[PDB]
Amino acid sequence: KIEEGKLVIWINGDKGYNGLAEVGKKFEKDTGIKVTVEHPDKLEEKFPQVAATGDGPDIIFWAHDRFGGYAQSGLLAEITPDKAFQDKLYPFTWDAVRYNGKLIAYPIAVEALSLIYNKDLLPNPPKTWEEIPALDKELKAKGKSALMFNLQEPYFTWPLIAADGGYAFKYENGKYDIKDVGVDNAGAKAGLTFLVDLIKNKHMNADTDYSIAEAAFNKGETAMTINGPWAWSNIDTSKVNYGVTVLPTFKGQPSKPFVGVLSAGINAASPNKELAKEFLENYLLTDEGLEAVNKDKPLGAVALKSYEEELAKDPRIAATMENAQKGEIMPNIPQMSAFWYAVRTAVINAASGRQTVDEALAAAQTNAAAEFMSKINDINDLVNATFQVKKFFRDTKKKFNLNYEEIYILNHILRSESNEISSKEIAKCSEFKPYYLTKALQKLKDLKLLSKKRSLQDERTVIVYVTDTQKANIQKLISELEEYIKN
Amino acid sequence: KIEEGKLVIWINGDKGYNGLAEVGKKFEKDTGIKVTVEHPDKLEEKFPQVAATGDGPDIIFWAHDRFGGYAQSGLLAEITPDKAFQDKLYPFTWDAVRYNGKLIAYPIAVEALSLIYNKDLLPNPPKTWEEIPALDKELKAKGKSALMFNLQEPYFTWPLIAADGGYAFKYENGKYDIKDVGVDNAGAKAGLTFLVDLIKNKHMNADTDYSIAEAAFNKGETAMTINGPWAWSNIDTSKVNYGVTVLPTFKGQPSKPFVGVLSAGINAASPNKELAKEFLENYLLTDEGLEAVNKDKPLGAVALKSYEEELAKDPRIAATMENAQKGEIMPNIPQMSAFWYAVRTAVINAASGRQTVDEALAAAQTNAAAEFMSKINDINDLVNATFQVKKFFRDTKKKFNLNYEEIYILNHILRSESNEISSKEIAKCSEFKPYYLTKALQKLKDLKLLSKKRSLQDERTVIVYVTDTQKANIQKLISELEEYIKN
Ligand SMILES: OC[C@H]1O[C@H](O)[C@H](O)[C@@H](O)[C@@H]1O
Ligand SMILES: OC[C@H]1O[C@H](O)[C@H](O)[C@@H](O)[C@@H]1O
Ligand SMILES: OC[C@H]1O[C@H](O)[C@H](O)[C@@H](O)[C@@H]1O
Ligand SMILES: OC[C@H]1O[C@H](O)[C@H](O)[C@@H](O)[C@@H]1O
Repeated sequence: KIEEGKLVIWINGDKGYNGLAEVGKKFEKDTGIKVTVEHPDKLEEKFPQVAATGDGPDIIFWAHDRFGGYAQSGLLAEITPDKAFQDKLYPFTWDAVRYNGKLIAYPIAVEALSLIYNKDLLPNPPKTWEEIPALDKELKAKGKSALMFNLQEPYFTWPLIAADGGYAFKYENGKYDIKDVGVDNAGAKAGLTFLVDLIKNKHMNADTDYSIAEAAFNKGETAMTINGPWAWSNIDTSKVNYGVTVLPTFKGQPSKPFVGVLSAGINAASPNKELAKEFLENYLLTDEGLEAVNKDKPLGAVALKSYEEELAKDPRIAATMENAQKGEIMPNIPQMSAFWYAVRTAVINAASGRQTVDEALAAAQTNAAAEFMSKINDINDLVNATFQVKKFFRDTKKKFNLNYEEIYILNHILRSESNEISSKEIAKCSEFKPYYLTKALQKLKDLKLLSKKRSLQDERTVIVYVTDTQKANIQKLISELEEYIKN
Repeated sequence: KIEEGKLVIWINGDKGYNGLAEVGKKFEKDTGIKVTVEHPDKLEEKFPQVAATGDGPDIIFWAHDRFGGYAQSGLLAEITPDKAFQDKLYPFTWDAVRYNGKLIAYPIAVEALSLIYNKDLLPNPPKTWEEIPALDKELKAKGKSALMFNLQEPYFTWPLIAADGGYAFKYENGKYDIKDVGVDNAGAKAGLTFLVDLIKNKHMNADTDYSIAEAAFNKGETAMTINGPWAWSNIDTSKVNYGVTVLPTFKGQPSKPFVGVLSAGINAASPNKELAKEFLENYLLTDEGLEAVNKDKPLGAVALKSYEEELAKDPRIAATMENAQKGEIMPNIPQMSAFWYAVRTAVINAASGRQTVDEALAAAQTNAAAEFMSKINDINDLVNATFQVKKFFRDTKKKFNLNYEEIYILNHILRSESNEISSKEIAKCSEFKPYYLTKALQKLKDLKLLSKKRSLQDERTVIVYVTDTQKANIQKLISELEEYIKN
């Protein structure tokens, strides 16, 4: 029940929701339809839950990295702006909101973690991470602290782990090899071990967090923090003489902050799509609209060309956009949430002292690439799960005589970047039986949708190939038999 | 990973955590083991999440109403204080922390919403709710507001809905009929409709909240608020001439504030149980310990007899304890969280204006009497689930040849209040096959743990009976084969 006739927006708490609300009112003024902004807590996780139910906001705002998995689940409506309109925005921002050839959300503003310091407490910010353990005892001297940033969310500690070779999922020919996870490499271990030690040497504690670090900096207690545009508002009225700049380099390399494109996705459930499209296209993505929000909180380097040729003047923005370039754009693929988790754990677990970086990261690597996030804790959850499963198949037995192994495959395929997979992949993943695996690939082959599958080269591992129109029919079928459980 | 050798406590933010921390230090002094208190935000919901994972605090503090569902899930350790000790506390407080014959948490202090007003702005508090819409325009006159209390959490608006016949789950022969939900009755509709209108007539707005109302009162802007002992601290330094008293009566009946027993449950996962038990029994539940915290924030009518014979002197306490009596003790049963939800929704939805009390409550009644569970949304969740299941059995095939149907039963039994169940129960619940159901009961019977099962009276709906030592072995087995799915 999304309730027609109005817009409900979900935007994160550290952002211009009051500003966006202004946009929403100008809309109501002209349109006549009301818009109400809300900043649920943890809307990124809450969205897929309530949105799977067919409820939730009409529009959800968040970094483009979550939208891949949303669109995947079917939570997001496909946006179809004409070419003229797309021209008002930077080609690379649409790219971030493009998933499997479709545009899933509107890009709003580019975000990158900048380095912010207190010029009255250090008119000269260090340009490296190694020349800091020292700068801490010098400022720890006059009763202060060198650095203080959020150590709870891996979005902040990633730049350091990334800098020297840490990476999400290897990238190459336009695709991401979700199997190739770079978080347990030398470069990754390096930056983390450093962060770990910065703590061991009482320079900063494992429990620092956004709230803590933000005050600590705005109240002069710390010489510098690590944050983005949205945080400038507070520092502004906290009227401190601060500067935004390049993230210190590690082992010589710059910090590679994952970059996020704050985008607005329209709920697939929503019954107000034409309205949301009109709000975002005609109202929000206009100079007024964007500045309206920028006033409340900094959007950073907006995606809207026109207005960005104003924000660009600002050295803060140019600083953001500089850090941006040095970092990589966040993948929008579904396996991202799994990535963020693996990392969150690893960091917290090793900064605390429960694990040695090696451990934290070896587990982290495994977790980041695991195909499944196990949702079963109690045997009651087991029973719960078993009941659900058992029910599912029995209901689809007649029509769709698709057994588990089969369903598993079609799914593994649909959630795949590649149009060609090997019996090895599908075998390593899923404790399957060579007997059923093969019988299953066959079972689907015999069906005009599994597309060709054919003897490996090396042999003993048949390659599974799926067309483009093939992968289109596997989708239409899943969406079809997915009605038997989606409720 | 709970980390042995220390205590981590989770207590709600509006309470004596600094005071509790003092207790924790006296402990560390004598013991040598450290204790760190923390007030996560929304620990009541966050606990079951992180605690299901096998992580979380060693000790969790909260109103006894949540503990039923915690113990249910298996999150809570069973506390076994000797009789002599139990004598130091009021028999009724142990009753609140007793679930299915076991003691799940230590009772700490009784809590009830009192009525607090500003004597300098009204030395005479109204004694009814009807004689208030008026008292608002008289104080709204000299630039003030009559009432201002939290309208977001249904814990505050319940007293009014309860007063005239609103009730959670009907109670009678010592049991709660979770099917009999009294929130859509006449008495319920009445009090809500009143609250609704108090807003319509611009006496108070639908968005008031703890924060807002608390300042509004402490800053003299409002003549009275609705709150409990923990809020007296702020009003104290806010040095206002306030008084704590009886909640105005509605339609003639007193306000029935759900009463909560702040209890301390020990995490079932925790590896420090003997220590937590020692902390709570030997340190926290002593006169010093309790007053240490009472200083920080008022506990209200403590459960510890000795110290309560001091607090009882205070007219505030006697006011609390008076309101308490007029209200009912909150049920500790699992269906409580579902209750709190249904109500939260209904209230907010109808106070806002989105729904007419009728609607809000009819939905609320339905919701309060529902069950909830990870239902699987995506076929990817299906695959996810199937993989988990399939794996589980294969791992327990050798050691524990317990098939699904069997596991299902032992679980249904363990999560049962009764020590006797009928083939009907286990049959209606679980689309089971009469063939397997029976074969399964048999399979377990043949095992020395399913206890007796024997021909019904009525039909051949065989009655399943489990000892007391029987239900103890079914538990030890589940905990045993439950290691195969831990994460
Ligand atoms: O906590 C990390 C998050 O911080 C802010 O919300 C950023 O806008 C968002 O892109 C990022 O994902
Ligand atoms: O640090 C973890 C977080 O980083 C960024 O905020 C991502 O946008 C978000 O998805 C993730 O949870
Ligand atoms: O908001 C409701 C809560 O208020 C206070 O924290 C009470 O101590 C607690 O018993 C209750 O659950
Ligand atoms: O209003 C809802 C809340 O009411 C009381 O405070 C309960 O103790 C708490 O568990 C519940 O969530």
